[PDB]
Amino acid sequence: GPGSKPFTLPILTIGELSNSRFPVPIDELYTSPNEGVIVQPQNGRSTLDGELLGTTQLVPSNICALRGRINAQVPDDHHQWNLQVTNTNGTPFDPTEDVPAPLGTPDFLANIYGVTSQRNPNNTCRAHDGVLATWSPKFTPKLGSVILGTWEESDLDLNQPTRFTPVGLFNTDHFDQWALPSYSGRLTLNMNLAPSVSPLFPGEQLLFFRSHIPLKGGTSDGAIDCLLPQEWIQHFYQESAPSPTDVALIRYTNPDTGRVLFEAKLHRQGFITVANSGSRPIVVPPNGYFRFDSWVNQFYSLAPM
Ligand SMILES: C[C@H](CCC(=O)NCCS(=O)(=O)O)[C@H]1CC[C@H]2[C@@H]3[C@H](O)C[C@@H]4C[C@H](O)CC[C@]4(C)[C@H]3CC[C@]12C
Repeated sequence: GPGSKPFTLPILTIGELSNSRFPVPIDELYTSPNEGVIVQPQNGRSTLDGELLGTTQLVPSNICALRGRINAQVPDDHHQWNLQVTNTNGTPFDPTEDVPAPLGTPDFLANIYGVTSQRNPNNTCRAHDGVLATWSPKFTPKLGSVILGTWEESDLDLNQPTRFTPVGLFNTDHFDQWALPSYSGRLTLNMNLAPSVSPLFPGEQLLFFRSHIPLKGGTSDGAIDCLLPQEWIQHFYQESAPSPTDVALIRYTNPDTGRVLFEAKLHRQGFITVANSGSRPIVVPPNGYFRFDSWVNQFYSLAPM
């Protein structure tokens, strides 16, 4: 009946899923206590009924991308360029909109390696590799501007359409996947944030969809953990199915036999918990996927993984 459209998950195996916090495929499922850290990502956030939260948007190639025009080079460091940002879909950025930053803006501290490209009205073009430092005092996307750094010191034009394509980490300096940038810079609080998430029942931990992103030099697992894959967010946005309780019970199922491997709790706020203790990667059957079973409550006791 009206108000009771059945909730569903898309039929997608792990090799058919994308990270919602960096534009790469999912590599594995992962669980960890993250004891003492506040888990509050702003990309990859949606309710189960299809309301996108934080800085989350639908287009996979706009995750961690920037668009705008360069108004000036920094006089005393010609490696630095001031980018006046627009939205990644091309529309002007309205700082009065009730979001933390332009949709798709990176949600973690890092030196992000990527490429800055331009095309002029006469179709002359240029591109140069470089670094987006999301920890810099000049990373102020909510105010409309960020700094780009490049090895190139001359061949970028002012007042021409510009895009930043992210590739990975440049190095590990300042890298912390759970530390949010200060979107308006020094001494100013972030606004309109999606809330932090945590397990709320003893014996449970968050379950993440993990990718190991590229690193240009150094030592790191490159781990970026998202709460929901991008395809699930895209599915819920189209379906708009109401949530009648706080938690959907989901089961990882092999479709050819019906055998169920393990179960988990999918919370209406858009994250997963499992009964497990300790940090561990999981291996799933390549042909399996999560399926909706029933609606339960916050206090339902799961079978341990
Ligand atoms: C402009 C960026 C942030 C600088 C910053 O805010 N520093 C802090 C100033 S304060 O002490 O807080 O006042 C810096 C951080 C990393 C820098 C880059 C990296 O060091 C790698 C590259 C090094 C090359 O010598 C120049 C280009 C190269 C690509 C740099 C350009 C400028 C970057 C991108």
